[PDB]
Amino acid sequence: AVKKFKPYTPSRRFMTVADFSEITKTEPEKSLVKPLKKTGGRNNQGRITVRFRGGGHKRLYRIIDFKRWDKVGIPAKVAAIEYDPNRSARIALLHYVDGEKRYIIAPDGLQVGQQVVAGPDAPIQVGNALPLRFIPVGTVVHAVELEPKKGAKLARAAGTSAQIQGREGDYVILRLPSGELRKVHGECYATVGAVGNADHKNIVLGKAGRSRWLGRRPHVRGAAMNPVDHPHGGGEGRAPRGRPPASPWGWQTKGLKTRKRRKPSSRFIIAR
Amino acid sequence: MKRTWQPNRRKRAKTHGFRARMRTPGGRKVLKRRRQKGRWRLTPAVRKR
RNA sequence: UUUAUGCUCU
RNA sequence: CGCGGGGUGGAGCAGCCCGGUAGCUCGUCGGGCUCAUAACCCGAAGGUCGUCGGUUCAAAUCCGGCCCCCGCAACCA
RNA sequence: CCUACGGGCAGGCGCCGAGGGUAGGGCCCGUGACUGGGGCGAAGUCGUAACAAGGUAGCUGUACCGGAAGGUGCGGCUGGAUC
RNA sequence: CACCUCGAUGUCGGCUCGUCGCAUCCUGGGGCUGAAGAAGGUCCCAAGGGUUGGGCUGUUCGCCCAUUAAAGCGGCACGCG
RNA sequence: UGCGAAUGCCGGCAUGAGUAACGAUAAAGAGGGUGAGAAUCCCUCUCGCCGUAAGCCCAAGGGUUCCUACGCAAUGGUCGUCAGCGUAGGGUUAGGCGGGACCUAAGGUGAAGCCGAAAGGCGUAGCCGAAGGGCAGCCGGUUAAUAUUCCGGCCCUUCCCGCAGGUGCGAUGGGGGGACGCUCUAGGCUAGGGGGACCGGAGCCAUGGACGAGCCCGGCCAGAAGCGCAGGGUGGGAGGUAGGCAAAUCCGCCUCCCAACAAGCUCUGCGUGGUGGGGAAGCCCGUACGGGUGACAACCCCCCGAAGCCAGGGAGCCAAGAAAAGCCUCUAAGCACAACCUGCGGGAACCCGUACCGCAAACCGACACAGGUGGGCGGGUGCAAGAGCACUCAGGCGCGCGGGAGAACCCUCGCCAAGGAACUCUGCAAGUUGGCCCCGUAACUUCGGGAGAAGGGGUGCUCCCUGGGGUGAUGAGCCCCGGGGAGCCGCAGUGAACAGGCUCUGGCGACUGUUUACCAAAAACACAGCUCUCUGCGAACUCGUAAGAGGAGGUAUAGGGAGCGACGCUUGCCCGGUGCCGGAAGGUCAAGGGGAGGGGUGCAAGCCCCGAACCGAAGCCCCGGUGAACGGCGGCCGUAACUAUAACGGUCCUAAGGUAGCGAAAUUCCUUGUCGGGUAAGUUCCGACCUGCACGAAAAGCGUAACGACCGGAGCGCUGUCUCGGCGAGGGACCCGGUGAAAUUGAACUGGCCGUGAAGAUGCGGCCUACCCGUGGCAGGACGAAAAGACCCCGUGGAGCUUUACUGC
RNA sequence: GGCGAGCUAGCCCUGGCCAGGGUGAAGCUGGGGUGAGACCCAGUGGAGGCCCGAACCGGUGGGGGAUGCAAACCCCUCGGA
RNA sequence: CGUGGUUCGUGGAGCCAUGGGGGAAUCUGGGCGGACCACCGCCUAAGGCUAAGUACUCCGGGUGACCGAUAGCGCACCAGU
Ligand SMILES: [Mg+2]
Ligand SMILES: [Mg+2]
Ligand SMILES: [Mg+2]
Ligand SMILES: [Mg+2]
Ligand SMILES: [Mg+2]
Ligand SMILES: [Mg+2]
Ligand SMILES: [Mg+2]
Ligand SMILES: [Mg+2]
Ligand SMILES: [Mg+2]
Ligand SMILES: [Mg+2]
Ligand SMILES: [Mg+2]
Ligand SMILES: [Mg+2]
Ligand SMILES: [Mg+2]
Ligand SMILES: [Mg+2]
Ligand SMILES: [Mg+2]
Ligand SMILES: [Mg+2]
Ligand SMILES: [Mg+2]
Ligand SMILES: [Mg+2]
Ligand SMILES: [Mg+2]
Ligand SMILES: [Mg+2]
Ligand SMILES: [Mg+2]
Ligand SMILES: [Mg+2]
Ligand SMILES: [Mg+2]
Ligand SMILES: [Mg+2]
Ligand SMILES: [Mg+2]
Ligand SMILES: [Mg+2]
Ligand SMILES: [Mg+2]
Ligand SMILES: [Mg+2]
Ligand SMILES: [Mg+2]
Ligand SMILES: [Mg+2]
Ligand SMILES: [Mg+2]
Ligand SMILES: [Mg+2]
Ligand SMILES: [Mg+2]
Ligand SMILES: [Mg+2]
Ligand SMILES: [Mg+2]
Ligand SMILES: [Mg+2]
Ligand SMILES: [Mg+2]
Ligand SMILES: [Mg+2]
Ligand SMILES: [Mg+2]
Ligand SMILES: [Mg+2]
Ligand SMILES: [Mg+2]
Ligand SMILES: [Mg+2]
Ligand SMILES: [Mg+2]
Ligand SMILES: [Mg+2]
Ligand SMILES: [Mg+2]
Ligand SMILES: [Mg+2]
Ligand SMILES: [Mg+2]
Ligand SMILES: [Mg+2]
Ligand SMILES: [Mg+2]
Ligand SMILES: [Mg+2]
Ligand SMILES: [Mg+2]
Ligand SMILES: [Mg+2]
Ligand SMILES: [Mg+2]
Ligand SMILES: [Mg+2]
Ligand SMILES: [Mg+2]
Ligand SMILES: [Mg+2]
Ligand SMILES: [Mg+2]
Ligand SMILES: [Mg+2]
Ligand SMILES: [Mg+2]
Ligand SMILES: [Mg+2]
Ligand SMILES: [Mg+2]
Ligand SMILES: [Mg+2]
Ligand SMILES: [Mg+2]
Ligand SMILES: [Mg+2]
Ligand SMILES: [Mg+2]
Ligand SMILES: [Mg+2]
Ligand SMILES: [Mg+2]
Ligand SMILES: [Mg+2]
Ligand SMILES: [Mg+2]
Ligand SMILES: [Mg+2]
Ligand SMILES: [Mg+2]
Ligand SMILES: [Mg+2]
Ligand SMILES: [Mg+2]
Ligand SMILES: [Mg+2]
Ligand SMILES: [Mg+2]
Ligand SMILES: [Mg+2]
Ligand SMILES: [Mg+2]
Ligand SMILES: [Mg+2]
Ligand SMILES: [Mg+2]
Ligand SMILES: [Mg+2]
Ligand SMILES: [Mg+2]
Ligand SMILES: [Mg+2]
Ligand SMILES: [Mg+2]
Ligand SMILES: [Mg+2]
Ligand SMILES: [Mg+2]
Ligand SMILES: [Mg+2]
Ligand SMILES: [Mg+2]
Ligand SMILES: [Mg+2]
Ligand SMILES: [Mg+2]
Ligand SMILES: [Mg+2]
Ligand SMILES: [Mg+2]
Ligand SMILES: [Mg+2]
Ligand SMILES: [Mg+2]
Ligand SMILES: [Mg+2]
Ligand SMILES: [Mg+2]
Ligand SMILES: [Mg+2]
Ligand SMILES: [Mg+2]
Ligand SMILES: [Mg+2]
Ligand SMILES: [Mg+2]
Ligand SMILES: [Mg+2]
Ligand SMILES: [Mg+2]
Ligand SMILES: [Mg+2]
Ligand SMILES: [Mg+2]
Ligand SMILES: [Mg+2]
Ligand SMILES: [Mg+2]
Ligand SMILES: [Mg+2]
Ligand SMILES: [Mg+2]
Ligand SMILES: [Mg+2]
Ligand SMILES: [Mg+2]
Ligand SMILES: [Mg+2]
Ligand SMILES: [Mg+2]
Ligand SMILES: [Mg+2]
Ligand SMILES: [Mg+2]
Ligand SMILES: [Mg+2]
Ligand SMILES: [Mg+2]
Ligand SMILES: [Mg+2]
Ligand SMILES: [Mg+2]
Ligand SMILES: [Mg+2]
Ligand SMILES: [Mg+2]
Ligand SMILES: [Mg+2]
Ligand SMILES: [Mg+2]
Ligand SMILES: [Mg+2]
Ligand SMILES: [Mg+2]
Ligand SMILES: [Mg+2]
Ligand SMILES: [Mg+2]
Ligand SMILES: [Mg+2]
Ligand SMILES: [Mg+2]
Ligand SMILES: [Mg+2]
Ligand SMILES: [Mg+2]
Ligand SMILES: [Mg+2]
Ligand SMILES: [Mg+2]
Ligand SMILES: [Mg+2]
Ligand SMILES: [Mg+2]
Ligand SMILES: [Mg+2]
Ligand SMILES: [Mg+2]
Ligand SMILES: [Mg+2]
Ligand SMILES: [Mg+2]
Ligand SMILES: [Mg+2]
Ligand SMILES: [Mg+2]
Ligand SMILES: [Mg+2]
Ligand SMILES: [Mg+2]
Ligand SMILES: [Mg+2]
Ligand SMILES: [Mg+2]
Ligand SMILES: [Mg+2]
Ligand SMILES: [Mg+2]
Ligand SMILES: [Mg+2]
Ligand SMILES: [Mg+2]
Ligand SMILES: [Mg+2]
Ligand SMILES: [Mg+2]
Ligand SMILES: [Mg+2]
Ligand SMILES: [Mg+2]
Ligand SMILES: [Mg+2]
Ligand SMILES: [Mg+2]
Ligand SMILES: [Mg+2]
Ligand SMILES: [Mg+2]
Ligand SMILES: [Mg+2]
Ligand SMILES: [Mg+2]
Ligand SMILES: [Mg+2]
Ligand SMILES: [Mg+2]
Ligand SMILES: [Mg+2]
Ligand SMILES: [Mg+2]
Ligand SMILES: [Mg+2]
Ligand SMILES: [Mg+2]
Ligand SMILES: [Mg+2]
Ligand SMILES: [Mg+2]
Ligand SMILES: [Mg+2]
Ligand SMILES: [Mg+2]
Ligand SMILES: [Mg+2]
Ligand SMILES: [Mg+2]
Ligand SMILES: [Mg+2]
Ligand SMILES: [Mg+2]
Ligand SMILES: [Mg+2]
Ligand SMILES: [Mg+2]
Ligand SMILES: [Mg+2]
Ligand SMILES: [Mg+2]
Ligand SMILES: [Mg+2]
Ligand SMILES: [Mg+2]
Ligand SMILES: [Mg+2]
Ligand SMILES: [Mg+2]
Ligand SMILES: [Mg+2]
Ligand SMILES: [Mg+2]
Ligand SMILES: [Mg+2]
Ligand SMILES: [Mg+2]
Ligand SMILES: [Mg+2]
Ligand SMILES: [Mg+2]
Ligand SMILES: [Mg+2]
Ligand SMILES: [Mg+2]
Ligand SMILES: [Mg+2]
Ligand SMILES: [Mg+2]
Ligand SMILES: [Mg+2]
Ligand SMILES: [Mg+2]
Ligand SMILES: [Mg+2]
Ligand SMILES: [Mg+2]
Ligand SMILES: [Mg+2]
Ligand SMILES: [Mg+2]
Ligand SMILES: [Mg+2]
Ligand SMILES: [Mg+2]
Ligand SMILES: [Mg+2]
Ligand SMILES: [Mg+2]
Ligand SMILES: [Mg+2]
Ligand SMILES: [Mg+2]
Ligand SMILES: [Mg+2]
Ligand SMILES: [Mg+2]
Ligand SMILES: [Mg+2]
Ligand SMILES: [Mg+2]
Ligand SMILES: [Mg+2]
Ligand SMILES: [Mg+2]
Ligand SMILES: [Mg+2]
Ligand SMILES: [Mg+2]
Ligand SMILES: [Mg+2]
Ligand SMILES: [Mg+2]
Ligand SMILES: [Mg+2]
Ligand SMILES: [Mg+2]
Ligand SMILES: [Mg+2]
Ligand SMILES: [Mg+2]
Ligand SMILES: [Mg+2]
Ligand SMILES: [Mg+2]
Ligand SMILES: [Mg+2]
Ligand SMILES: [Mg+2]
Ligand SMILES: [Mg+2]
Ligand SMILES: [Mg+2]
Ligand SMILES: [Mg+2]
Ligand SMILES: [Mg+2]
Ligand SMILES: [Mg+2]
Ligand SMILES: [Mg+2]
Ligand SMILES: [Mg+2]
Ligand SMILES: [Mg+2]
Ligand SMILES: [Mg+2]
Ligand SMILES: [Mg+2]
Ligand SMILES: [Mg+2]
Ligand SMILES: [Mg+2]
Ligand SMILES: [Mg+2]
Ligand SMILES: [Mg+2]
Ligand SMILES: [Mg+2]
Ligand SMILES: [Mg+2]
Ligand SMILES: [Mg+2]
Ligand SMILES: [Mg+2]
Ligand SMILES: [Mg+2]
Ligand SMILES: [Mg+2]
Ligand SMILES: [Mg+2]
Ligand SMILES: [Mg+2]
Ligand SMILES: [Mg+2]
Ligand SMILES: [Mg+2]
Ligand SMILES: [Mg+2]
Ligand SMILES: [Mg+2]
Ligand SMILES: [Mg+2]
Ligand SMILES: [Mg+2]
Ligand SMILES: [Mg+2]
Ligand SMILES: [Mg+2]
Ligand SMILES: [Mg+2]
Ligand SMILES: [Mg+2]
Ligand SMILES: [Mg+2]
Ligand SMILES: [Mg+2]
């Protein structure tokens, strides 16, 4: 669910928080397998290269396991489900029979205390990782690799997933969370199930400050600027765009496509 | 009201110090210039211990 | 597959 | 009194560049279909082209003055 | 003050108290620029929605739309004519 | 019109403080009346003094309320920063 | 090579002028002393001001300002005999305080490596980097000036060596730990404080009373082991093991078995502790201060009590809260007559800082400048509390010109008959209201609010009765919340100080918040939230020549761009033009390919030139799509049985002709539209109408409770705003002594009127008036000062900005 | 071509600060309620870009200052806390 | 093909240089004499060094129809203070 508040202040009236009942003995995280210190910095070497960032709560980085072939065959028990501030999804601490501990992005359903495993073997149930080629066509899946052995990249956002649609050569055909139909190599690992914490999309920040906590500084409209600053600056009492709506740097921002045309990747795609 | 000069001995050496001047080619010319002029002090005098 | 309408009181 | 566009059968529009003949829809009139009206069908009438002057062989048309119509302008002060 | 004085009376203070005052509520009646529909009214305007299968069967709850009656969608009723 | 002023002559209105003109708003004095009286009209003399308080608007001005003997018009760098 | 002008340059000296001013209105007076000289230096007494400071202690910064002697030319806004000033001499003492022979953070640097014309830019490890982590000293005494530094007492750290005991020792490597948020919080303590009839103490009895359980003063500090109280940390065995980049017996994981509890084992805090040390008032001396005594001082009970300690305590919550070393454990090479561990003993223990100022006369502001400057302490009484307010301790100050006088005028204050907004652009300003307890409280509403709504009553002191809590006993005392009854006094009881004026109704913005440092705080920005669009991840996008980096150690519930801007109800039609999106055709199209065909020169082989068809991308053309893409959303004429008006019609054009809802409005020109409401009167205000110059739906449309130092209209309250002023206070103005500027200044022997003049005359004409010179005052003129007009134009002057201007990158 | 973020703006790392009072969200417990619920009532609890108000951060209105104490100050008033 | 250099700014544009593509030969070889061809001549590219004559004046000296303390160097003087 999602937590609501009686309006005992404005903003608290619309404010809505995440449900943390799914969260098992978190609080203190697992200092070992993560965390590392997280270098919080809003610009590159010198200059701001992404506007409107900075501030917001300090964070410890949980170094999660986005490649599971690392431990083929070795099963493991799910010890806890934890809060991770560095992603929308929740994380699951799992103890391997090895005695090795690793975090995984907690899939929807994944219960505390169940066994998990990865490999060409691997029962087709929730939490288990397999090379795409060995997953029954039609199953939903998450944390997919885009190229073999390069680590998961796709469907890692809270509530996201991907469907295996068919096979074609050493490639299988996924339908990515974006809706794009893509061919991915069969050797690429995926893990069965959707991501979970899917109520995520339904929280309401409620106030300006709430955005400040997440590290988002106020965003100012070109419309409020001067010509020096933005295509939309200037006028003299409000103003339509007076030209095709543009970004501070001049390019159009309503329709104009941006994907590089001649791109090797193009040969493996087929949708929106 | 708070004026511009807010002395800080580290700031001063870290900024116009001799070593700072020698790292940058632009700084090495400041010393070149200052020396050629016969300046008595090639660098802001600073102290502390 | 082209039509709509018929002033007032007896 | 700045600039631009206009004024043509009863209504609303063309025709004006480039000269020489005024067209469209509606309406009006006469006849038909209907018990009857309208619709519908067959016919016909009707404009000197705001105005005075000028140009030409010839002026709605090109040129000038006057009277009306519409639009725009009247800023630094 | 009078005494038939461990008294009474006058007088004094106190409670409540008609009402007056101040402040805020409730109900009801009249009235108000303007505005909504309604009823009624011998011979006004626009159409034709319904009654015959009404010339798109009708009616219906709801929804959108339209000068107007209405039209259309969805589902419902027969209180629909026709072999 | 463009004559002094652009190495600067601060621009409306209000307030304050006035002062002057008379083409007189009131008060004084007159002639004429289509002046019975009372009350007016119109013109002449007259500048001594007086010439209200409010509502509206930044307003000047003006409309309005209540009065008044009257609620005068102007000039003074549209008097006066 | 000749100066009078350049708002010329450098310098000197003038004018204003003995004028303004002498820098917070906390405040002064006298006696004595010193001295050539004293309001200004010293001392005494009286008075006043600070006291969450204007007292005290740190960090910056400053750098002799520190202490003392001898000095007053200058510096000191006056004076100085004094000084933060001149001369000289002295003064800063550390194994434990801070920093370094420790750690890491952002960042910086940077073997490897990558990139760049050169300069140079990146960058893994490593190294540097601190107000973070780590680490051993507490109480007194002493100097003119330093002290956790010297001294005294008690107490600890590390290094080296050596004995003894013990163990597989051994690391830069593995593991543990260090180790972490915000809010609220428990128990027990400590600092701190109040009281005491108890303990110690010089003295005091005034002025009517008091020889009193009187008054006045003080009743502690530090301390090892041991011990006691409170609390933090922690399970103990065994087997298995494939993970923790080698190896571990360690950690991790699975299974057994015992504890379940601090029980124990530890580590802190507090108490006690051998001992050591401090120790008032007052009186006597001497200051320029401090010293003697009080003393053989006392040294104790009760109460209040932290935000500090036990500390890694506990609970709740979402935004999910450094690192590394010290440290412990594990093992590796190696070495195990090593080594490491424990205990004792002896020895060894370096560099830098240390004065003084430090909310300020010593720091930042040219000044002994009413400004600015981070952390700690910051006592008492009363007032509901408090760091608030008043008065006060300690301590520190009266602010470096004074003395008089009692005008206008100014500033800052106090009061005011009657009236009570009549003031004015506006109640601007000032008033009123004002704390706490109680009673009570509407529309509307998003059910929270609106609410401190509004409006009221109570408030002191005395005696009596009386209920609970804390600590103690289940008690007394001391604290802490109260409850009831009878009285007392004044004009007045939150008696002084600190403490909302209220209501009604519009506009804009939802809200808290943000902004033009120094004329705008707002209806502007931001904001949650809605939509569009781009982005499949070496993402898009941004910075960079690049390497590289941000995005992000993120992944479509994510990230970038854009507009809108809580929320409610909604957001209509046009794709013709522009943009974007799609379109394997067709048209055009550059280099290049291709060369029919022609040309120059050769005796020629040849060399060398042009050059048609044709094949050649993107782009444009062309065909479609697209509105929360740029954008746009008509005109004339007629018509109903009173008139009017026109549901209706005709016609012209369009890509389509503005829907809902609003509407003289933040928009309405005519305009103070018309009508209604408010007022005695209303250019504004509120409600309507619609003839909308020139509203209208995400440059959103129409509403909306709550909120606002926003802007408008009205009323109650109350007033010096006003009728309309008056009196009074203090700081100035004035006079006297001391010090003593400024802009400005062609030179001046500088009057009025009417004329004249480059058109506004002290300076010309005529007349008028007028003895010479000041002081206090007002501001009409010197087209007064100031700034080489900010407006305007001019210059083939400049700069910011725009675009379907040109040309480039 | 160099010098500047010791002022100011933003961000990164590490610390510190916010008297006192008021309002009383969720949750919890208990009770009622039901077939079971929703839910209602108490008490507990202690949420919030919540309220009043010092420090602290501000700079709303007015007055003063205008060769100033001050090249942005002082007083009163006011905003956040 | 793209550019630079030369007086040569695409010009009839050679020559020298060279970022890109293609790519030889060794005396009967190659370059040049201003597109190109012939003829006639000049010279031997893709390795390197080389005194002197030339430029300057921190420094020492000698001279001046050069200055003489507002001049002359910024500095005649403990001034790049
Ligand atoms: Mg860097
Ligand atoms: Mg850098
Ligand atoms: Mg969302
Ligand atoms: Mg924005
Ligand atoms: Mg702007
Ligand atoms: Mg800029
Ligand atoms: Mg631009
Ligand atoms: Mg624009
Ligand atoms: Mg506009
Ligand atoms: Mg500050
Ligand atoms: Mg300076
Ligand atoms: Mg420093
Ligand atoms: Mg700094
Ligand atoms: Mg020297
Ligand atoms: Mg009909
Ligand atoms: Mg009939
Ligand atoms: Mg009829
Ligand atoms: Mg009849
Ligand atoms: Mg026409
Ligand atoms: Mg016509
Ligand atoms: Mg034509
Ligand atoms: Mg006809
Ligand atoms: Mg006919
Ligand atoms: Mg004509
Ligand atoms: Mg004619
Ligand atoms: Mg203009
Ligand atoms: Mg009564
Ligand atoms: Mg009564
Ligand atoms: Mg009533
Ligand atoms: Mg009616
Ligand atoms: Mg009729
Ligand atoms: Mg009828
Ligand atoms: Mg019909
Ligand atoms: Mg029908
Ligand atoms: Mg029908
Ligand atoms: Mg029917
Ligand atoms: Mg219609
Ligand atoms: Mg149906
Ligand atoms: Mg002129
Ligand atoms: Mg002329
Ligand atoms: Mg002048
Ligand atoms: Mg002037
Ligand atoms: Mg007359
Ligand atoms: Mg008279
Ligand atoms: Mg008479
Ligand atoms: Mg007269
Ligand atoms: Mg007004
Ligand atoms: Mg007017
Ligand atoms: Mg009047
Ligand atoms: Mg005039
Ligand atoms: Mg004037
Ligand atoms: Mg003025
Ligand atoms: Mg004026
Ligand atoms: Mg001259
Ligand atoms: Mg001169
Ligand atoms: Mg004077
Ligand atoms: Mg004077
Ligand atoms: Mg004076
Ligand atoms: Mg003074
Ligand atoms: Mg004496
Ligand atoms: Mg003597
Ligand atoms: Mg004295
Ligand atoms: Mg004396
Ligand atoms: Mg004095
Ligand atoms: Mg220092
Ligand atoms: Mg000195
Ligand atoms: Mg001294
Ligand atoms: Mg002296
Ligand atoms: Mg002297
Ligand atoms: Mg002196
Ligand atoms: Mg001074
Ligand atoms: Mg002397
Ligand atoms: Mg001295
Ligand atoms: Mg020591
Ligand atoms: Mg110290
Ligand atoms: Mg140290
Ligand atoms: Mg050493
Ligand atoms: Mg280091
Ligand atoms: Mg570097
Ligand atoms: Mg380098
Ligand atoms: Mg170091
Ligand atoms: Mg440190
Ligand atoms: Mg430290
Ligand atoms: Mg230490
Ligand atoms: Mg100690
Ligand atoms: Mg000292
Ligand atoms: Mg000491
Ligand atoms: Mg010692
Ligand atoms: Mg070790
Ligand atoms: Mg901690
Ligand atoms: Mg406690
Ligand atoms: Mg103590
Ligand atoms: Mg005694
Ligand atoms: Mg006596
Ligand atoms: Mg006695
Ligand atoms: Mg005592
Ligand atoms: Mg005591
Ligand atoms: Mg004590
Ligand atoms: Mg003790
Ligand atoms: Mg165990
Ligand atoms: Mg074992
Ligand atoms: Mg191993
Ligand atoms: Mg102890
Ligand atoms: Mg002890
Ligand atoms: Mg003793
Ligand atoms: Mg003593
Ligand atoms: Mg606190
Ligand atoms: Mg703690
Ligand atoms: Mg804790
Ligand atoms: Mg290290
Ligand atoms: Mg060992
Ligand atoms: Mg070995
Ligand atoms: Mg030892
Ligand atoms: Mg020693
Ligand atoms: Mg010291
Ligand atoms: Mg001092
Ligand atoms: Mg000090
Ligand atoms: Mg201060
Ligand atoms: Mg301080
Ligand atoms: Mg001091
Ligand atoms: Mg002073
Ligand atoms: Mg000061
Ligand atoms: Mg100073
Ligand atoms: Mg200030
Ligand atoms: Mg401060
Ligand atoms: Mg106190
Ligand atoms: Mg108290
Ligand atoms: Mg009392
Ligand atoms: Mg209080
Ligand atoms: Mg305190
Ligand atoms: Mg205070
Ligand atoms: Mg004192
Ligand atoms: Mg003074
Ligand atoms: Mg009195
Ligand atoms: Mg009065
Ligand atoms: Mg009175
Ligand atoms: Mg009244
Ligand atoms: Mg008035
Ligand atoms: Mg008025
Ligand atoms: Mg105003
Ligand atoms: Mg008003
Ligand atoms: Mg006010
Ligand atoms: Mg109540
Ligand atoms: Mg309200
Ligand atoms: Mg309430
Ligand atoms: Mg009240
Ligand atoms: Mg009251
Ligand atoms: Mg009362
Ligand atoms: Mg009393
Ligand atoms: Mg008790
Ligand atoms: Mg206690
Ligand atoms: Mg008791
Ligand atoms: Mg009071
Ligand atoms: Mg008060
Ligand atoms: Mg209050
Ligand atoms: Mg706002
Ligand atoms: Mg709105
Ligand atoms: Mg605000
Ligand atoms: Mg600000
Ligand atoms: Mg400003
Ligand atoms: Mg500015
Ligand atoms: Mg201002
Ligand atoms: Mg504000
Ligand atoms: Mg960069
Ligand atoms: Mg780039
Ligand atoms: Mg790149
Ligand atoms: Mg990256
Ligand atoms: Mg990253
Ligand atoms: Mg907006
Ligand atoms: Mg349409
Ligand atoms: Mg379109
Ligand atoms: Mg289209
Ligand atoms: Mg289009
Ligand atoms: Mg296209
Ligand atoms: Mg084609
Ligand atoms: Mg070609
Ligand atoms: Mg070719
Ligand atoms: Mg030939
Ligand atoms: Mg093409
Ligand atoms: Mg097509
Ligand atoms: Mg729209
Ligand atoms: Mg258009
Ligand atoms: Mg039409
Ligand atoms: Mg009509
Ligand atoms: Mg009619
Ligand atoms: Mg179309
Ligand atoms: Mg319109
Ligand atoms: Mg429409
Ligand atoms: Mg109106
Ligand atoms: Mg408008
Ligand atoms: Mg009325
Ligand atoms: Mg009226
Ligand atoms: Mg107004
Ligand atoms: Mg209105
Ligand atoms: Mg609009
Ligand atoms: Mg729009
Ligand atoms: Mg809006
Ligand atoms: Mg509105
Ligand atoms: Mg405001
Ligand atoms: Mg007054
Ligand atoms: Mg006085
Ligand atoms: Mg004097
Ligand atoms: Mg004249
Ligand atoms: Mg004159
Ligand atoms: Mg003369
Ligand atoms: Mg003359
Ligand atoms: Mg004269
Ligand atoms: Mg003469
Ligand atoms: Mg004179
Ligand atoms: Mg005078
Ligand atoms: Mg004057
Ligand atoms: Mg004056
Ligand atoms: Mg000029
Ligand atoms: Mg110009
Ligand atoms: Mg130009
Ligand atoms: Mg540069
Ligand atoms: Mg800075
Ligand atoms: Mg504090
Ligand atoms: Mg319950
Ligand atoms: Mg129950
Ligand atoms: Mg409570
Ligand atoms: Mg509750
Ligand atoms: Mg708050
Ligand atoms: Mg507030
Ligand atoms: Mg507040
Ligand atoms: Mg202010
Ligand atoms: Mg302001
Ligand atoms: Mg102001
Ligand atoms: Mg002011
Ligand atoms: Mg003034
Ligand atoms: Mg070439
Ligand atoms: Mg060239
Ligand atoms: Mg050319
Ligand atoms: Mg040429
Ligand atoms: Mg050439
Ligand atoms: Mg050649
Ligand atoms: Mg060449
Ligand atoms: Mg080449
Ligand atoms: Mg040859
Ligand atoms: Mg040659
Ligand atoms: Mg030749
Ligand atoms: Mg060629
Ligand atoms: Mg040659
Ligand atoms: Mg050679
Ligand atoms: Mg050579
Ligand atoms: Mg020489
Ligand atoms: Mg000579
Ligand atoms: Mg000289
Ligand atoms: Mg000289
Ligand atoms: Mg001389
Ligand atoms: Mg020289
Ligand atoms: Mg010189
Ligand atoms: Mg020298």
